[PDB]
Amino acid sequence: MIVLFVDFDYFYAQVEEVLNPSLKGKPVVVCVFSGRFEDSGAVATANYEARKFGVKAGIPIVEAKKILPNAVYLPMRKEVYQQVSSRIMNLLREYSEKIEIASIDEAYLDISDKVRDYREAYNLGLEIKNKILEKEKITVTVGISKNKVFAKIAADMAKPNGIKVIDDEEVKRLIRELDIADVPGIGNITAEKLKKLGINKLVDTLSIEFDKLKGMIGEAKAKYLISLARDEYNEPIRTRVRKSIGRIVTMKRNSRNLEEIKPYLFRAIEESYYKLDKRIPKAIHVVAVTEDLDIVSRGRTFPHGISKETAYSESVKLLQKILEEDERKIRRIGVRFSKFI
DNA sequence: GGGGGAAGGACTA
DNA sequence: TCATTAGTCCTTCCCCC
Ligand SMILES: Nc1ncnc2c1ncn2[C@H]1CC[C@@H](COP(=O)(O)OP(=O)(O)O)O1
Ligand SMILES: [Ca+2]
Ligand SMILES: [Mg+2]
Repeated sequence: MIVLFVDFDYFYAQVEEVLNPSLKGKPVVVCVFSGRFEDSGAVATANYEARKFGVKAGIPIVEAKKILPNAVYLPMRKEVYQQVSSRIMNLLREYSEKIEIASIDEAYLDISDKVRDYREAYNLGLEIKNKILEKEKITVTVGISKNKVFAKIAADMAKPNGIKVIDDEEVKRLIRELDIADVPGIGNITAEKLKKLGINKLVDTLSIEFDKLKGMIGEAKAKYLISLARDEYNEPIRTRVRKSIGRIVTMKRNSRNLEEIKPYLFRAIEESYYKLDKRIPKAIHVVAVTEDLDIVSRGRTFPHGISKETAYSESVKLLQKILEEDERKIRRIGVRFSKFI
């Protein structure tokens, strides 16, 4: 198999630069303003001029401003980025029928039936990068390899505005030399448990007793890492179908007062229903982020679709369960709908 | 023993 | 007054066959 992965560069910030070219070359920070206080919220993404200085996805907006007080700070306009993304995803459909849209700015294309080798794969990558630049003036990074994982790693290595092929020989080299924390699916918690076992490279999972690996990181992650290390990882590119749709908002102030929480919960339901657009969910979950930042949730599955009115009444009973079973104050509240008919 | 659900846990972008 | 938003797959605990 030959997989070609496309990863749009610093996407939300790049879209803002396309819509306002005077922003080019300047640090641009796209933020999720929570409304609690002046600049409360976090950075969704920043362009590379901003990242060079440490301003990146995830940090508090107030911290970003301490580092780059004069950067351009813009509020996230998700619908705009989603419309631009949808147009780019339609351009990709022309290069393969087998495409897995992984997120708003990533797609995997199985081009095995389209090219004969990596030289042709690389040329198709350039064609794709050019097509997207021509139509939308958006740069992207292409990663190419024998499976999804390494195609993604190739993109991580080459972004931004790059293209890279990780051939069979390099895959073998990476299995020996790539820091295992850089393998997709291995976050800080798993990376720490692996460091602690002396596992710093994929190759190392082949010499540890399987049960010892599994006991520390779980059966699925152990089998995953071992299959990559044996160069036997096989996961097909498959059309993705959304399995859940939801909305979670931040409250002005923390609370565990039902009447004070309701308006936020109801606004989350209204927005979620708008997003469902014709999809009819059989399940609803109320999700709360507590003051200390833990996530708590309660849900219910019905034998039939949930009308908006049933969503309103059931969300209140589920929120009560959360309040009745957890004594902490709530910071963010929302709903998630799933099990579509 | 293990299918299936609810809720938490990690991780991703 | 640091700490968003959204979605996916896995683990754990429990009921149940
Ligand atoms: N921490 C985050 N919170 C919210 N959105 C995020 C976060 N991290 C990434 N994203 C979203 C926003 C832009 C979209 C793609 O990200 P971007 O292209 O900037 O990532 P990268 O440069 O790593 O490719 O993913
Ligand atoms: Ca990207
Ligand atoms: Mg990592």
